[PDB]
Amino acid sequence: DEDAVPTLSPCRFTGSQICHREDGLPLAHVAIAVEGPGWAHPDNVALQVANAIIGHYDCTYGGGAHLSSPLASIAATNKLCQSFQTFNICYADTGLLGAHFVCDHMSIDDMM
Amino acid sequence: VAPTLTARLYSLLFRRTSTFALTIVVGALFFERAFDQGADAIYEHINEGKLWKHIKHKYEN
Amino acid sequence: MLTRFLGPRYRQLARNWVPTASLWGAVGAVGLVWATDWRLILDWVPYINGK
Amino acid sequence: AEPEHDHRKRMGLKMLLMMGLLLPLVYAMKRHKWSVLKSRKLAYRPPK
Amino acid sequence: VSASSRWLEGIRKWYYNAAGFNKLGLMRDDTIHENDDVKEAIRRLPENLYDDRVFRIKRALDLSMRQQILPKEQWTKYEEDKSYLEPYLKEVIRERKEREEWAKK
Repeated sequence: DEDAVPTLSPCRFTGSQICHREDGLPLAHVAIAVEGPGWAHPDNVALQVANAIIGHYDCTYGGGAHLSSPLASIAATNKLCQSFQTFNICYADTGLLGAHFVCDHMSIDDMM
Repeated sequence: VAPTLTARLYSLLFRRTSTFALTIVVGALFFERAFDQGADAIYEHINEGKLWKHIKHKYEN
Repeated sequence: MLTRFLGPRYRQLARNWVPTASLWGAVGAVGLVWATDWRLILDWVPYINGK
Repeated sequence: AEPEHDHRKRMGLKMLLMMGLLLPLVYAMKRHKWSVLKSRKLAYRPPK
Repeated sequence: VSASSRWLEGIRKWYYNAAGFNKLGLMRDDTIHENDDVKEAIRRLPENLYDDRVFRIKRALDLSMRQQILPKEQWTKYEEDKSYLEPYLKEVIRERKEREEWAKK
């Protein structure tokens, strides 16, 4: 124990963009996030609710137009993607809160 | 006070595009006064006796 | 034909957009006040009555 | 020939003092939005 | 073999440096006007040359945007400059001129 155990440093969030463009691949993956509060925070519960409301989609989902989620509904009706998923990844004192999706090259905008 | 004030501005006035617009509109009225004052008074001071606003006292009533 | 729009959700959602809509008329009038120099109103405002 | 003379020079001062605020601020507004593009770093990563 | 053809070469190397596409990592064949003959020869380029070409131009337009230039180290040496398009372009024009003679009879 006694010698040179350190605690974790806090991690700076940038917010920033990384675009690795490869038209040889047949579909686009985007993953967007704002900064999360992380493990401890009471706000996780409430964010997870809001996330749940947006939810997730997949082209194998049963019954499309009538989904509760307005994202997932429009996604399915207008064939705007193949998949999405909301998320809230937690770390100590920080985390990534957003969604990731997958779609055709002419969907990336509308999906966004 | 001298750092955490751009902050205080942003929370109260700049977050909401309403209060943003309200700030620019409320802020513009106060600016139009202070500018047409100051600048007219700058324009006064650079002539000082060329203009009928200064002559006025000469030919009375 | 607007019967559609009368239910719990709609009143929640109006109640949501009320402080905003309040402020948008504040923006719009005070702008019209300033742009016309409405005289009648502006006399009330200290500093700005420049006469 | 030109009774507007002193009125136009008065507006001119304002025009000069106004431009003197706006030009740096409109510049600061552009410089901002292009800052994304001005600092973007490219990397090319082909196979072999 | 020659003092003088080394001079026409020195004139050519001058104009090359002077043109200054090199300065933005470009090659002479990056700079060519796209007409139909050119457009097709880009079509005909193999995967790598195409991918290398798009990167060169992408890097250059980026510099051109930020009004900058490469380190002198990173410029394109006149000797190191490959006319990767030349043979394709020539083959295209060659094919076109055939079609053009046939159209005459």
